Amino acid sequence: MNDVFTRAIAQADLKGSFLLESDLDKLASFAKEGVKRLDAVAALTNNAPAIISDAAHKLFAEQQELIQPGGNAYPHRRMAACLRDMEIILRYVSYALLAGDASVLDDRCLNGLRETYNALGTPTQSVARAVQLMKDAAMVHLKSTANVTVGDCSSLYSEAATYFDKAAASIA
Amino acid sequence: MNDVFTRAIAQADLKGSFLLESDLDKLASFAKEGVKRLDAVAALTNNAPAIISDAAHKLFAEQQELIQPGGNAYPHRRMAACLRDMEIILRYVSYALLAGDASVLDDRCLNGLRETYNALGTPTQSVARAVQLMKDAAMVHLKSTANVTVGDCSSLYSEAATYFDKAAASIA
Amino acid sequence: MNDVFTRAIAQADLKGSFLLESDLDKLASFAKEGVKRLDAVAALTNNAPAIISDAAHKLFAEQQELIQPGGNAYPHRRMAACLRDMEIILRYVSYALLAGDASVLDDRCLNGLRETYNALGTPTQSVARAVQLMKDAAMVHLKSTANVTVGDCSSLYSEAATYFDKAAASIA
Amino acid sequence: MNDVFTRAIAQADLKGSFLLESDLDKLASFAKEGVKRLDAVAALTNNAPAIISDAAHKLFAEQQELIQPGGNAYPHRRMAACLRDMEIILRYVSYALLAGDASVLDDRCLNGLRETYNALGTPTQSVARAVQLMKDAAMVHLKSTANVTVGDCSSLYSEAATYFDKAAASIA
Amino acid sequence: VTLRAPFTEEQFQGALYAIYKQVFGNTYVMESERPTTAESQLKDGRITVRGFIRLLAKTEAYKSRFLYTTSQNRFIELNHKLLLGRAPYDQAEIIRHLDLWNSQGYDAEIDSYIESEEYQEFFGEEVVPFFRGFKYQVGQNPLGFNGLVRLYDGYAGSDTERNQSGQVARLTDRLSRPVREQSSVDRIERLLRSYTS
Amino acid sequence: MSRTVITEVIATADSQGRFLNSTELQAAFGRFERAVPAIEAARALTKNQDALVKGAVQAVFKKFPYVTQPGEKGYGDSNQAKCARDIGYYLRFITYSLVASGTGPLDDYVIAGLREVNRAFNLNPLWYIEALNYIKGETGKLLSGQSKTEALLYIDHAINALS
Amino acid sequence: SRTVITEVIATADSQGRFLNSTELQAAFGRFERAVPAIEAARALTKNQDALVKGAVQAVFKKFPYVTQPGEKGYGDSNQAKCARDIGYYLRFITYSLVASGTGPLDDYVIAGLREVNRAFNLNPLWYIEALNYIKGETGKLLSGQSKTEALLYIDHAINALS
Amino acid sequence: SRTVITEVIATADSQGRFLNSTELQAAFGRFERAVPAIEAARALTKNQDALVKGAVQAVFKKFPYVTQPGEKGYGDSNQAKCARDIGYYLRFITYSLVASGTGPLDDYVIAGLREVNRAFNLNPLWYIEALNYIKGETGKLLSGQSKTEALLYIDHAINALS
Amino acid sequence: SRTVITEVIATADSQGRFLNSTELQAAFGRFERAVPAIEAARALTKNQDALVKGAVQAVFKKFPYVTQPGEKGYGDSNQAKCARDIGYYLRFITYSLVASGTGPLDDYVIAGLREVNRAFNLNPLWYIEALNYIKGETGKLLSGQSKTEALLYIDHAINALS
Ligand SMILES: CCC1=C(C)/C(=C/C2=NC(=C\c3[nH]c(/C=C4\NC(=O)[C@H](C)[C@H]4CC)c(C)c3CCC(=O)O)/C(CCC(=O)O)=C2C)NC1=O
Ligand SMILES: CCC1=C(C)/C(=C/C2=NC(=C\c3[nH]c(/C=C4\NC(=O)[C@H](C)[C@H]4CC)c(C)c3CCC(=O)O)/C(CCC(=O)O)=C2C)NC1=O
Ligand SMILES: CCC1=C(C)/C(=C/C2=NC(=C\c3[nH]c(/C=C4\NC(=O)[C@H](C)[C@H]4CC)c(C)c3CCC(=O)O)/C(CCC(=O)O)=C2C)NC1=O
Ligand SMILES: CCC1=C(C)/C(=C/C2=NC(=C\c3[nH]c(/C=C4\NC(=O)[C@H](C)[C@H]4CC)c(C)c3CCC(=O)O)/C(CCC(=O)O)=C2C)NC1=O
Ligand SMILES: CCC1=C(C)/C(=C/C2=NC(=C\c3[nH]c(/C=C4\NC(=O)[C@H](C)[C@H]4CC)c(C)c3CCC(=O)O)/C(CCC(=O)O)=C2C)NC1=O
Ligand SMILES: CCC1=C(C)/C(=C/C2=NC(=C\c3[nH]c(/C=C4\NC(=O)[C@H](C)[C@H]4CC)c(C)c3CCC(=O)O)/C(CCC(=O)O)=C2C)NC1=O
Ligand SMILES: CCC1=C(C)/C(=C/C2=NC(=C\c3[nH]c(/C=C4\NC(=O)[C@H](C)[C@H]4CC)c(C)c3CCC(=O)O)/C(CCC(=O)O)=C2C)NC1=O
Ligand SMILES: CCC1=C(C)/C(=C/C2=NC(=C\c3[nH]c(/C=C4\NC(=O)[C@H](C)[C@H]4CC)c(C)c3CCC(=O)O)/C(CCC(=O)O)=C2C)NC1=O
Ligand SMILES: CCC1=C(C)/C(=C/C2=NC(=C\c3[nH]c(/C=C4\NC(=O)[C@H](C)[C@H]4CC)c(C)c3CCC(=O)O)/C(CCC(=O)O)=C2C)NC1=O
Ligand SMILES: CCC1=C(C)/C(=C/C2=NC(=C\c3[nH]c(/C=C4\NC(=O)[C@H](C)[C@H]4CC)c(C)c3CCC(=O)O)/C(CCC(=O)O)=C2C)NC1=O
Ligand SMILES: CCC1=C(C)/C(=C/C2=NC(=C\c3[nH]c(/C=C4\NC(=O)[C@H](C)[C@H]4CC)c(C)c3CCC(=O)O)/C(CCC(=O)O)=C2C)NC1=O
Repeated sequence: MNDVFTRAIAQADLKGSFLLESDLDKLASFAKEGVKRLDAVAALTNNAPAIISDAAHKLFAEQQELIQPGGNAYPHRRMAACLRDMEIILRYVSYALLAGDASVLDDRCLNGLRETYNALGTPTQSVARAVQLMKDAAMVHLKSTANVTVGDCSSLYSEAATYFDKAAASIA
Repeated sequence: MNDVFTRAIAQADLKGSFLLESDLDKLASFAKEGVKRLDAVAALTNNAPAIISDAAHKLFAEQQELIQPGGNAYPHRRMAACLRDMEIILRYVSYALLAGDASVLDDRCLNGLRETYNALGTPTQSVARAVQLMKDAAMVHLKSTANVTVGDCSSLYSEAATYFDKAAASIA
Repeated sequence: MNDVFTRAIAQADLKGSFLLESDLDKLASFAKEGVKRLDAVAALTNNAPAIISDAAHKLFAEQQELIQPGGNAYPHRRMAACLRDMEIILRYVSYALLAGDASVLDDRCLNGLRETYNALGTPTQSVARAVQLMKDAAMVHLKSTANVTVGDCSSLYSEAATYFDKAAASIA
Repeated sequence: MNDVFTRAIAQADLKGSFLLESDLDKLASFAKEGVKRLDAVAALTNNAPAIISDAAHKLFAEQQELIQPGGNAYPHRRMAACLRDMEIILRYVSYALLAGDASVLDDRCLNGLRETYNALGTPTQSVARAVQLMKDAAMVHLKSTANVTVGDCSSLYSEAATYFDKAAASIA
Repeated sequence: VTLRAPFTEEQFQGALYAIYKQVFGNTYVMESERPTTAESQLKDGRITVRGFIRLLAKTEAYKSRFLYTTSQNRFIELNHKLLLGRAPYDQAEIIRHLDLWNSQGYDAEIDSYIESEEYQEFFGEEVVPFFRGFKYQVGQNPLGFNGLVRLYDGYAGSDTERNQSGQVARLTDRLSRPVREQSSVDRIERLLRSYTS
Repeated sequence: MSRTVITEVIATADSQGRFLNSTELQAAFGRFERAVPAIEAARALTKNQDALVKGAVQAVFKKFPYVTQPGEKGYGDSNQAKCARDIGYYLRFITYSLVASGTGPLDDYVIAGLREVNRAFNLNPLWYIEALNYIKGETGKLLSGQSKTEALLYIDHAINALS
Repeated sequence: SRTVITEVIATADSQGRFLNSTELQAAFGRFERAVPAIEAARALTKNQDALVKGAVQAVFKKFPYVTQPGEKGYGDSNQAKCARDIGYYLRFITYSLVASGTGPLDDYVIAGLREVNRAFNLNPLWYIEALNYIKGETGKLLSGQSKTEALLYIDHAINALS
Repeated sequence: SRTVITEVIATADSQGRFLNSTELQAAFGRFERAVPAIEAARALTKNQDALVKGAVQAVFKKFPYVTQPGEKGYGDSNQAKCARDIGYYLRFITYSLVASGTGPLDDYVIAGLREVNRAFNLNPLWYIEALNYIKGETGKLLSGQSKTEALLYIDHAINALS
Repeated sequence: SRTVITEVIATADSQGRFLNSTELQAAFGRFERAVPAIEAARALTKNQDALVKGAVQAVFKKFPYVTQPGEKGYGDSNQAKCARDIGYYLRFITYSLVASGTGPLDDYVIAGLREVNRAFNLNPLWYIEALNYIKGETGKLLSGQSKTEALLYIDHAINALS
């Protein structure tokens, strides 16, 4: 897939020129912040089952019309599918965070899922609140400096925010 | 109990440094456009009875079981508790709006209100929907351009929306 | 608290109904045997020191362990506590007798008692046995036929036995 | 809250017995050594400000991180709280030294101390370190031969040391 | 800790220490916060210990420690525990005090404690409040004693605003259920019909 | 926590930590012997669901005709339907207060927080006062003796609270 | 803390009501005076070092007995610590200017000032001297509204120390 | 009564300390707001005769059934009381305006108003809509800051009646 | 869905023949056992509510420690949910009886139970003793081949939960 460095090289080929010094400047900034990036992604991985669990809690408390019969989560196989869906979407957005480039999100996650859910009868709006509850749960763990040196990751925090904003506007 | 200025001073003391020039610039911008915010807060203050009445009307329209016998707002005492609770939530929404900070809301009001409503068997979804109806009525009353000079307030609209969303999310 | 009239009103209201004719029949019955209930309550009120002292004598007869040095009721400051606990439980039993429901007994007396005694280190089986001995020593004063009209009252003795049993089972 | 006399009395009353002549001899020896005990208590009391200031200086020399931003003892309020805590601890060790028994410590000084510190986030090892510095500073003043007659008080020095160790162990 | 009006200079500081330890909890109160005019007025008896405690309740330090950082539930519990010595017994007290505050201000909310008959009887004009729920006080629930045990976690401990708990409510969960769960048995099947629908 | 004579006497004896002495037995016995007319009036009203609710809503419309016309509260079929529901509530709580022989149910179920709920939906108290005056009129003829006295006493208490 | 906005919110919260006209007018006056205050904050931010040192030598000059060995002034760490303290007061005065309320001072320095001063045998007079130097220096550094706005917090701190 | 100056002196007196920055500068803000409020008071003073009749006629037309015989609005003495009472409100509006605070208005109308209206069976909606008419009329009499300050005071009054 | 008729029809379709003795013989067996199983399910419906509520009480009598305030089992809506879930378990058991195939359990609850329990920390053993309670009652409430097959289906339900 096309990471942020891959995107820089691809645009360089598109203009057919060498890297500017400013290009290497942003790329060095990304490399130096990669440590904070790794701390963030570890925060994602450690709490991921917990995060998906309580996010599902807020979702189903927020929306009771689905677990009850006649809902596309009722027959409890759809439990498995739904939980796997949150798991995999958080996994891909973690991939996007680690890479720092939302391209892999676009390709492996959200190329064509809209038609998928509509042809499956799933109301994507529910999925949109699902992913925003996902960010609501995750940002707490991201701010958690437990066993890690404290520091500013407002850049990373906003980056993850826009990541889930992409996910929301996408699936919506 | 903090406003944005006291938050900035808190981060400055955490670092132990003077307030940096970017912080001072954004705080000066906050103060400059604060006359937007004062007028929006005044609109909320002088319209609040209307928002409360409208939230009650639509809320009990969507869920009439709350006024059915044994419904958890049936007697006049629980109706008074419902109206008083929505009024209080709106009060701290306006306090957060003026302060530009969601610290007063979350600390003073939203710290245990979920457990308060759980301990009394109150359906927190009804309270959350009441908060959402209040935000809708508040936006309707914030578009009011009478007796005032016309301008842009999309920052204030986003602030009010995110404060009401903070309330309706912390409740449940 | 809830006596039998307010209790019946509660079950009538929570189901959104008036009081059915049968309900009025039972409760008017309760009213007419009210004078017998008053006699029983007066018997419990006037013979209170006798019931308490008889239960105390018996209780410290089987378990001398309490009144030995190192026993709970030893230091002569805990004996007054024992006697005052007996007075309180007898008083609440007579309250539940006059009212007609264990609402008084289960609200103002029993909800937080077993763990209170666990906190103090007091044995709760001994308190349960004290209440059982009080039930014994109180039926005989309750069945006394002197200076009062004569009639069948087995309902009141059954009911008072139930209240003493409920207090003992709560504490035990 | 028990001195040594009341402690012997209590463990006598557990046996339901009179105080043995051995315990009488022990408490008579304690009462005879009470002059040494009083002089040690006075030496601690008079030199309370010197000991607290000296311990504070050594603590903030060997440990600086408290007083830079983000540290526990930064503002004037937290420095005042630190000095107040150390003064209270020294006061309670003087109390225990007079009583001859550590009852006052566990009853009042350390009753909810460690929980308080783990709540407020105070580094408990730092508090133990401050208590150790007070130990070191206080033995110097206790051993002050000036103005008092000469006699072996090594038992009292050991007892005060054990009191300081007990406070340190409870806090940590 | 009483204050006989002809009292002398010493133990006025003792009464002050007792008051600032009771009203504010074991939280430290820097003499940048002591209302000196109130203490001077109390010195000659222009106000009693009850009026002085009324003032300390209505200072900005008491509010800062207890009102601003906490919900109203924790505020009611703390008012009871500090200006009365006992945990609240039932939700009726909490509802009454919350509505009274909401409708009439912090001033009237505190006056409901200070000039109540319980304060007149147990302490009166000239006795510093103390924790009394540990003994059986006439006409209590067994929840009053349990609540005072729950709020009072230790002699060293205190009810401090500056804490990572955020000074959350210790007792409203404890106090809540008994009055308002007798209707649980029916709300059960109402929720069942809501769910199975 | 409804408040009826037994409940206040148990509460006042519990507050003082004493057994029930002679005075509250006085109250209890008088109240028990008074129960019979109360229950008679309560069941009499209970039979009379429809006559009283319908007469009250018609008398409200008669006394406040301007409410009936569109652009006001009274307009809308379901509106007057649940106005009849409100009148049924009031009648039900009058019967409850008769049965309990105390204002406990009336207070705790209507009168507590009544002004706020009236103002915040903008309900005119005189509406319900006129309805209760009609109920005065109906219980003037339906009942008799002590039962009439109790029923009117409770209804005037409700009016006093509303009016 | 306790700003103008924060004090208005506290008053309208404890009293359990909304914000009326007068509280909004107080907020409006605060918003008006914010810009001179932010200008003064910028000015004192830029000249932090000069003010800190000038105050340090001013204090050592007013009480020359402090410097020589055997007392507080002697010791390189001690003078560096003097500089740290004077910078602390300067930073908190800038903070009060930014917030347009005496909040940060009362929170960070005044609350606990006397007890820490007496515990370490520090002297207020040293800090009144340094604050007087900062007063004089900002007298020429600033002009107009921001002048008196900064002077007001300077002599508030001086009153607190005195 | 209550002004901004009153809360200044009180919240400086309850704490038992001299006047610090915040309350003096809030008084300053009141001082800017003072004189334009005084010209607004002039404007509402010149038009009292028109406004009393406008308010009473507003009461008459918006509520027809009050005007019919046997009701609160019918009666020459009743209407004279209406005019006198609305004049009383408007004079208190002028008092509060010149005071820069609702103080005189508060302690002459608001504090415990509702039981007074309830005793004589006097509805508050009458006065709510009459003050709404006065809002509309002062909206055209004044513009800008004076209109805002008059509108806020009438809004505070109607909130009291509400 | 899944049931003996449907496995037969699929393994004759995807295999591409016409049916012979074995499968139609199985169909004979199913169509004959229908009456026992169907009346058994009828009885289960006839006694369901006692089953569910006593199952809740049975869980608590075996798991009282899960019920106290402060842990998962505490909660009113929690309780309603408990009864709800065990209701579906009984319900799908009835469907299994009706279908005379383990299908409905497989399709709905046996499909993906393990991971949703791991997501929500739901101990299956709970549901296991609830079903043990259920079988204890159905031993008496049902007889003969009907109790046999019902026990078989609920046993396989446990084996899934196991
Ligand atoms: C296995 C891959 C890997 C990880 C996970 C990793 C974490 C990591 N983060 C570090 C520093 C750090 N880590 C963080 C990030 C954290 N602090 C912020 O407050 C956030 C809450 C949070 C990020 C979301 C920061 C800010 C630093 C300080 C380094 C700097 O000055 O930029 C360090 C150096 C010091 C230490 O041992 O802690 C490590 C090893 N290093 C690795 O090789
Ligand atoms: C348990 C005791 C109790 C009572 C009695 C009670 C009455 C009550 N009055 C209400 C408002 C109302 N009440 C009325 C009744 C009026 N309509 C006119 O025709 C009549 C003159 C008059 C009645 C005879 C109306 C129309 C509303 C709706 C007002 C609104 O929604 O804006 C509502 C809100 C219901 C809804 O919005 O649909 C209730 C429940 N509430 C309680 O808790
Ligand atoms: C001062 C800050 C603050 C507030 C205002 C607060 C709200 C609050 N609401 C409560 C009860 C209540 N809350 C409500 C309102 C909800 N119930 C229904 O579902 C409505 C639809 C819904 C309204 C949106 C009701 C009806 C009660 C009464 C329950 C009862 O009496 O048992 C209680 C417990 C006792 C009482 O006050 O009645 C609190 C403390 N908590 C706080 O810390
Ligand atoms: C006494 C209490 C008080 C009030 C009542 C108040 C309203 C108020 N808003 C103002 C500015 C303003 N206020 C608004 C906002 C309004 N226009 C938009 O359409 C919004 C829908 C709407 C409210 C959100 C705008 C656009 C301005 C002028 C632009 C600016 O100030 O930069 C002004 C000054 C007018 C000027 O700068 O010439 C006042 C007095 N301010 C106060 O301190
Ligand atoms: C209103 C309802 C209510 C009840 C019933 C109640 C019981 C109660 N009994 C207590 C003490 C006590 N109670 C006892 C009695 C037990 N010891 C022996 O085993 C006896 C067999 C047995 C008596 C039946 C003793 C010995 C104490 C003293 C415990 C101590 O001081 O260490 C205490 C602790 C307060 C005190 O020291 O007086 C309570 C709260 N409290 C209430 O609020
Ligand atoms: C001030 C409080 C008060 C009391 C105490 C009271 C007692 C009382 N008991 C009565 C009858 C009675 N009293 C009793 C009670 C006794 N008979 C049973 O054998 C038991 C020995 C015992 C009850 C367990 C009974 C059974 C009646 C007959 C009532 C009936 O026919 O239903 C009567 C009616 C005729 C009379 O004797 O004057 C009164 C007034 N009345 C009061 O106002
Ligand atoms: C029974 C007598 C008693 C004790 C023992 C006691 C300890 C105590 N210390 C406290 C605060 C404190 N105590 C310290 C002391 C620490 N600072 C450094 O770390 C040092 C190593 C260490 C001192 C040895 C600090 C920094 C605080 C304030 C922490 C905060 O509020 O965040 C508090 C919280 C009260 C408040 O809100 O101010 C208590 C209860 N209090 C009492 O009434
Ligand atoms: C104002 C209240 C007061 C106090 C507190 C007091 C203490 C006191 N110290 C005394 C002498 C003494 N003081 C000490 C203690 C010292 N020995 C050294 O090693 C240590 C530095 C130090 C103790 C750590 C000793 C050992 C004696 C001799 C008395 C004896 O041996 O019993 C004596 C007896 C006089 C004598 O025998 O010379 C008393 C009563 N007297 C008072 O009037
Ligand atoms: C709000 C921020 C804050 C302040 C303001 C503060 C005051 C403060 N100043 C200190 C040291 C000191 N500061 C001075 C200053 C003097 N030196 C010369 O004599 C001059 C005349 C004069 C400088 C104007 C000195 C001598 C000490 C050493 C005190 C000692 O160790 O005995 C200390 C003890 C150790 C330390 O914290 O560094 C405190 C607590 N503490 C804080 O956390
Ligand atoms: C100092 C300030 C002051 C105020 C605010 C005030 C209002 C006021 N109006 C009153 C009577 C009255 N007020 C009115 C006017 C109302 N009824 C209808 O006619 C109209 C719809 C409506 C006018 C908008 C009427 C008719 C009365 C006579 C009592 C009655 O008819 O019930 C009364 C009772 C005593 C009296 O004045 O005679 C007061 C206090 N009076 C004052 O002295
Ligand atoms: C038809 C197939 C089906 C299955 C398999 C199913 C499992 C299931 N269990 C749930 C909740 C739950 N179910 C349980 C387990 C029960 N409660 C515990 O107290 C008892 C030990 C136990 C009953 C004996 C628990 C603990 C939760 C979590 C409740 C929550 O946290 O919200 C939820 C929804 C989350 C919620 O809104 O709470 C599902 C979907 N639901 C189904 O419709």
